[PDB]
Amino acid sequence: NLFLQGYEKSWIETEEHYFEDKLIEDLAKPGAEPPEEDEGTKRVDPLHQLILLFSRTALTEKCKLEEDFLYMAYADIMAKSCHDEEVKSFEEKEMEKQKLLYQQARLHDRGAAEMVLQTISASKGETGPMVAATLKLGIAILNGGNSTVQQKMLDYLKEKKDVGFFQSLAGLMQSCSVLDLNAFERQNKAEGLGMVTEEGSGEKVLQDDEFTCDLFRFLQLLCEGHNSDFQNYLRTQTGNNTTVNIIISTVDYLLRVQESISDFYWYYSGKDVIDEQGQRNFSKAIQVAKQVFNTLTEYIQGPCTGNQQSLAHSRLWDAVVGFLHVFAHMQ
Amino acid sequence: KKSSTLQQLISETMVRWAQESVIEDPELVRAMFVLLHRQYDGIGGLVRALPKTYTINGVSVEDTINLLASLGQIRSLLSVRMGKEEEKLMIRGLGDIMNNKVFYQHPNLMRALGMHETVMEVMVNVLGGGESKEITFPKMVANCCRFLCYFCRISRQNQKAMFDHLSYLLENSSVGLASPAMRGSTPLDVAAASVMDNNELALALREPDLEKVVRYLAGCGLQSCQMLVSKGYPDIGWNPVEGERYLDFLRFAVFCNGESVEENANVVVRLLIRRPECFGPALRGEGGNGLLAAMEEAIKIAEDPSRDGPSPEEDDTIHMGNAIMTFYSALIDLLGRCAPEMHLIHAGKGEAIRIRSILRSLIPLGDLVGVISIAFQMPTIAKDGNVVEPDMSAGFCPDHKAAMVLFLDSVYGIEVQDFLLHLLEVGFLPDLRAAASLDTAALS
Amino acid sequence: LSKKAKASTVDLPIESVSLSLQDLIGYFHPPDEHLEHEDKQNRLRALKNRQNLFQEEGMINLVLECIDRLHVYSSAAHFADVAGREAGESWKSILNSLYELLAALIRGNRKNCAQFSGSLDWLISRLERLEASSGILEVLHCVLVESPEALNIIKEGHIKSIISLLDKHGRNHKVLDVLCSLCVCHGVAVRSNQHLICDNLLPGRDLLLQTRLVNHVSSMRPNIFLGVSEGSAQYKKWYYELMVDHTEPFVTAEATHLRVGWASTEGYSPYPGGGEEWGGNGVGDDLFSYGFDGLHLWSGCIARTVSSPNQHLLRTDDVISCCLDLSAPSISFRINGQPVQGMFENFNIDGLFFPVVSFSAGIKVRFLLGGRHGEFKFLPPPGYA
Amino acid sequence: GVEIETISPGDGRTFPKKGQTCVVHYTGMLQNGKKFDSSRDRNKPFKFRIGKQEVIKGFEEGAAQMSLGQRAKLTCTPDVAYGATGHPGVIPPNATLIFDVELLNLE
Amino acid sequence: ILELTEQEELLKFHYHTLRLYSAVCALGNHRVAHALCSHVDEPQLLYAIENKYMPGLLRAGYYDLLIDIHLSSYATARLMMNNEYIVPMTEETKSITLFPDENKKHGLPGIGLSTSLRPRMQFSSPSFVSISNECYQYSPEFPLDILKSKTIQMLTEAVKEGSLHARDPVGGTTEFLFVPLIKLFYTLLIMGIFHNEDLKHILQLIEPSVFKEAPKEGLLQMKLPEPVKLQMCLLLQYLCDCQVRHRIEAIVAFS
Repeated sequence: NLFLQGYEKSWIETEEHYFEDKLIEDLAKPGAEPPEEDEGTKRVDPLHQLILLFSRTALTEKCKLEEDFLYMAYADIMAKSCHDEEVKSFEEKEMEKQKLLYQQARLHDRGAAEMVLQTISASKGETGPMVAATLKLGIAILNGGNSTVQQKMLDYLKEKKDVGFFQSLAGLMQSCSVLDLNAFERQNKAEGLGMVTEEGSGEKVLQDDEFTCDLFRFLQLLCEGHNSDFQNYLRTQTGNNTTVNIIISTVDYLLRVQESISDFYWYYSGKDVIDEQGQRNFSKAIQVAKQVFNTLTEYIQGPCTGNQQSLAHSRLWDAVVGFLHVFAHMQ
Repeated sequence: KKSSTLQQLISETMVRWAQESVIEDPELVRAMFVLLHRQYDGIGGLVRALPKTYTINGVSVEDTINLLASLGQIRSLLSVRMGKEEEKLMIRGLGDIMNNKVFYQHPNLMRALGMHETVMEVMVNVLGGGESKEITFPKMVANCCRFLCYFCRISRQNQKAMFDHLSYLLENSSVGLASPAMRGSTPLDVAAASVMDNNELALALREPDLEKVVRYLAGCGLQSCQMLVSKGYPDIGWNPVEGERYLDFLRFAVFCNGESVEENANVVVRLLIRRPECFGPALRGEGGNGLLAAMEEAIKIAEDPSRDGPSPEEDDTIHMGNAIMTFYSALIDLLGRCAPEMHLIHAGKGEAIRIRSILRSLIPLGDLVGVISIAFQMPTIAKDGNVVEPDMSAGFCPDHKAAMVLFLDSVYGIEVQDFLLHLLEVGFLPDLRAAASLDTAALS
Repeated sequence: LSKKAKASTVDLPIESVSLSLQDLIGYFHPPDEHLEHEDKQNRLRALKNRQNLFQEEGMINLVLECIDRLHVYSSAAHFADVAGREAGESWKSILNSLYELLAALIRGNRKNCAQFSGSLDWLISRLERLEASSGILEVLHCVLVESPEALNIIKEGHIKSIISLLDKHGRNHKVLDVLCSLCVCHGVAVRSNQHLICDNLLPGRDLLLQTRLVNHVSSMRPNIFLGVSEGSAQYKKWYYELMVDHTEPFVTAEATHLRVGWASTEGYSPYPGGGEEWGGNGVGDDLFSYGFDGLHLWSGCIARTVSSPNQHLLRTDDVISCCLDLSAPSISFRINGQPVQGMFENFNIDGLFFPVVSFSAGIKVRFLLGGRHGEFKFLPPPGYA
Repeated sequence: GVEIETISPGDGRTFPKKGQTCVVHYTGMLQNGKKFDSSRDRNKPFKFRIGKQEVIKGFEEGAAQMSLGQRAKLTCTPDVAYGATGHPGVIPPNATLIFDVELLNLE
Repeated sequence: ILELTEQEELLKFHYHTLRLYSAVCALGNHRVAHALCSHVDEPQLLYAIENKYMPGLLRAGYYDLLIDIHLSSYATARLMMNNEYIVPMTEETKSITLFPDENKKHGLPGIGLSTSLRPRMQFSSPSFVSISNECYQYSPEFPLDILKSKTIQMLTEAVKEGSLHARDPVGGTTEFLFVPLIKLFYTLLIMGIFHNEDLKHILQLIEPSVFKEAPKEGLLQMKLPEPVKLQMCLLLQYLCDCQVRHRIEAIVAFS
């Protein structure tokens, strides 16, 4: 029994075969259309049918986003079918860019952007693996600053007047986690007592840094390329009944993560050496804060004067002061 | 070409159907794409199957078959509305499993089969049915809680698995607290077993759960027991019976493997001092008499039949003097276990010094000395020769003074010969003398 | 009107109530199926919001009060006598509209169906009333489909009332649907409801259609027509025999059918009278045929046990002698030469008679009609031809 | 309280003895003629060992009065049948039961 | 009962009556199933299953009634135990290998030595002369060999006939012809009554080329309706489950 469990953990799980691109290519193919010679309105292909199923499930009214292994697996497959990824030639880089554009077109020509927006809206601000997969798929289809995907997303949001999408975004920001000295110290006490960590890293400290980075990277990719439309819509949604200031939500989360980073600084200031676990926690928190700073920079570059004024009147300066203290001492 | 394989055949068939027609049935679309993903995720099938794979030797086959049959009956009874017949059937099934040897010898098999999840589902169904009103089928809740307590006690991994259900059990902690002999058959008992003597889970305990427990304790200390006053007990202003249960859960939360968990102890002390009504009428801190006075009033209540009984083992008759005694004893025991360590005191930690000072302010030394000095009732020999033995469940017991001594040693400590000799003269020596006098053949 | 105030004094907004009930039903109409998914979901959301607001303002109780106060009158004529003849015309339509409005208010809404559980008992009490039976059934069906808590309240009396509705109103499949909803709700079975419905509906075998496997029965006859009439050349006494060369008692799970005797036509048509052309009916299963099966005399689909020496069901090597006498109407039988002390008599003799044998599968029989068509094994009774 | 009529005769000598198993084919009808049970439908001979209260006592002694190889009609009144309670779901209360019973074997 | 093709009201009421029978016997109510065995007996069930002129609604209702009275309890028990693999360590268990021979070709799914523990299949004899109550455990008996033979024969006939797209499918529609038959088939396969040659003939019916043992056109190639496609999806799901179980047992044997 011990061998069975260890074998499952060490060999079966570590087995990796790559099939996502081929499967998506197979699903995007029409089947013998001139042979059935209907020559009417073109039928939606299997990939389009699958995306339509996911979109309909997201659009169905529910009190909670139901966990769906099918949606998770196929969102992961579609996300991995896009990236497909020393120095390279200009021709090689351009071919890579065109290949990525074609792979993203395979999905966003069949409703993928609308599906991810609908899933985020139906999340209703509750974090989970569904939302993580949706954000990863959105990042996969938005990598490189896809102007067509951005335009489709904005057009869908403006047409549907989806206040729920922005409310869910704000809820996800509020639910995003930060560094936890209480959990870190309890973990250190447990290690000192000597109990074996049943989880690989005791990852409870900074619960979902990958999810936080994915969320803020999706927000940055919405505005990538100095997209004035999103970098104004995220601040204020003109045609909607209610408005959520995504810029202010982002700066609030930046303030929180800065406070947590300062907490770890103050904890480790007296000690001569930083433990490996603490150093890993600093690395993850610094990565999250870096992503947040990049998201704010994407918010305000291509000068968006509304976003600039909002950040100037927000609590950005307190976070910057704390970061300056932390930098000047940890340097 | 010929598929030569079920996997290739299924992949081709699903793709061909999907491109042949626009499927109008969402269930059909879902089944098709689930099957296709299964064909392309043959590794995932093993990833899901090996954790639910368990091997046994030949000698355990019959017992495993019987256990699986009982588990199948219990699982099938999830699909029917709970009634008297279903209650009897699941009680029999849980008893059969609990009497099966494979249950004890293979805890990993039970956890893989997810028995705790099934029994928790049943308990959730029973409690949610009439959660607001009186609990229908309390005997199912008792049996399920007893099964989950045994499951926790089998192994630490079972205890860790049951620990994930702590929030629900704490929300349902007040199901059968007032009923005696329901001891060890309550969701609070299950929650206590999910943490008992497990340092990792005691440390994983977080502040909101302790706040829930402290809120329940404050409610018990502020209001009387509605069911007890409906069954005739005099309407005192508080609920020692439930207060003692919550104090016991907090004791298990703060004390683990003979050593105090300092984080939980500090948090519980802070919450208790923020809600001072958790300490009971004597230690309310506004117009209340001392702990010794509370013990003496409880003595008078216990030896007064009218104030003790409902007046229309415990059964309906919960002895209220003993209940008050046990509540105060449990509170003092919990505080003594929450007291900080002497090595921390010597090192001079401000938090430890502050907590010890808070406990000293709560409990005067004279109260502890007097309660220890309180004398016991003694088993006597009647003129016939038969032993006239008092019912200890309705009177003062040595465990109360044991808690007294625990608090006195942990918080105050004995460090001066004058105090040591005074305490020995007043409280300890009479007890040793009485125990020595109880050394006759019949009275021992 | 109940307090007996003058009909002209107090006013009933009958037309306004009818129009408002129609408008409310249209307002709570569920979305159509052919619409796009997004529009359908929006319509469903709006309908749920309307239902929630109506429930929070307590409109269901008001509709129930209106229904209760309309139910104090047993008929439209009674309401017309009390309140005016136009109100009598509108009474039944208003009751139907009120029940439809209640069903639309609570349909598909779990909270509303759960809150209707307390009044569920009051609803069932008027199932027997023909003016409200259908609406009460629809409301009950919606409540039972949506709310398990309301299903928990249904008891033996309510189930028996529903079964009595089946018993008194005929075969209505909506009642069966209601019983199915009582049996199973949201994939959870109610053992009490299942047992009650079983024990109170099945054993009677008087309401539900009953099914059974029946052996096909065929009849064979000679092309002989015997009759009696005033001033006719027909003889009146006839005799024939049947010999059972082989018979298998149980070819199938149902007993093998083998009956022998006489049958009569309707009037002077050559067709046998008053019987099914095909099916499981044989000789003696109508009032035109007269049969013997070894133990019973059969007529009018009724059997009568008749005694004979060593009486037994017709078996191998049995010779049955059938005698018909139309002078005084009589049909008599002899088994293996012994008389059978039972007779058919005083039957209709206005039609033509003929020998007949009815049988299921698994027989070999032989007609012995006398002369060159089968030698008799026994001497015919005197006078018989 | 059981009335027996012969349909097809048996040997007339061999009868069920105490501590013996009767193997039969029976078809059960309600008094109105509606069939409710039959071993021939299931194609399995019904076996019962006499004297140990396995079957309804009407069927019991009515079979006990039968010879080997015999076919008979057994009329059982409700007192020897399920009686006032009936059998839930199949037999109504106070029902007279007619059984077409053939003793195949004694073992 | 074949006239209910033209009496509509009687047809509707009797179909809902069959649905009520299924509802009252639903989810393991063995006492009610035994009671229903008196009202709808085994010869009636077999005749309704086999008859080709049966009205479609009644045919579906009687297939459902047969499954619910005699088959659903054990089918559901085996389905609950499906995704769990308790493999005793016996010599039989040590015998299993991944592939039947050196030519590493997959064996026919479901065929081969299987040693993982499964629920015990037990049935009770319906008998209203008997006064014992033990029969109220376990579902009532049914002839499973006869049911298997009839299911295989009618499935072969349906595969041959519906491939011609005949204008007179049994029950009136291709759905009425195939959905109940394939449902009863899938229930029997879930219970695992099929063994060896029966399962080989079945796999050839599903797909002759792929399941050829080491012209004919199987079910998967017949342009099926959507409910039939859903049932075939369930069937292929069970076949994949069988392959997974064989893999698990062989892994234990090697381990």
